[PDB]
Amino acid sequence: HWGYGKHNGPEHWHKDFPIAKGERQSPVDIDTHTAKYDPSLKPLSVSYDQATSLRILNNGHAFNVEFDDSQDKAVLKGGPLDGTYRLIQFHFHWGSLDGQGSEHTVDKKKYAAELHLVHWNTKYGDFGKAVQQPDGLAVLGIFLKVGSAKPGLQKVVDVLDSIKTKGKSADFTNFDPRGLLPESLDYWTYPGSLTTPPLLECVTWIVLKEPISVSSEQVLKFRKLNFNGEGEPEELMVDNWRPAQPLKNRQIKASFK
Ligand SMILES: [Zn+2]
Repeated sequence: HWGYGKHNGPEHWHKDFPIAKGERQSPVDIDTHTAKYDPSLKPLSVSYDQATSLRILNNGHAFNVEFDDSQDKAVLKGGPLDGTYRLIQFHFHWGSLDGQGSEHTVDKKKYAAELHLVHWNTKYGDFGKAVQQPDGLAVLGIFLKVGSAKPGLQKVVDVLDSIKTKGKSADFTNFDPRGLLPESLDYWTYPGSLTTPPLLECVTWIVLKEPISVSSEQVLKFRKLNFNGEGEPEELMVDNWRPAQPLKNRQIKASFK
């Protein structure tokens, strides 16, 4: 019964998921004064022109926008990656207040939210086999700050009322994830983990330097979602982030000077 509440939050996850105290856990703090430029990194290739979104689901921890991943339609390549990684879903983590909500931090700065675009390595055939491999997933992480509205986010905002409670889903076709990207694709990269149970150490993280801006009204609608199911006492879906974990024997590399 893991979650983000008073008695089941991140500090308790290790009792059911001992890898929570592992060597390659995520998120981490990104220290911009020790991350080193790596000239061997190749430019990032984000290929989302043929993406096919299907559905949006409130899973009781966040909401997922799900894609058709049965063909190479929306893929991530280049950067630190070898091979081709297929987009399966995106989701967000956010706060109760604008000064918290991100999972990664930058020189200890917390952003209001963080977007995760989750991709799996096609050499492993399916997502469930990929998560068992150290190079199975690639997650593109994008910070959100509160300021101007993000036009490309509004179709997500407007469907949230239909998926207020745990277990609800809605059709969500023809959504273009390119409208969630910042101008620059400059990034930091390091090896890590899923940030929710089962916390598997299968992810190459690619965290963009440039945040996107969303409006106060857009974030306020995120904060009206519920962790609970229909007909249960209301528990607002806020503060669904894991804090920074020890870097241990890892280096964060920068794509940019
Ligand atoms: Zn996430």
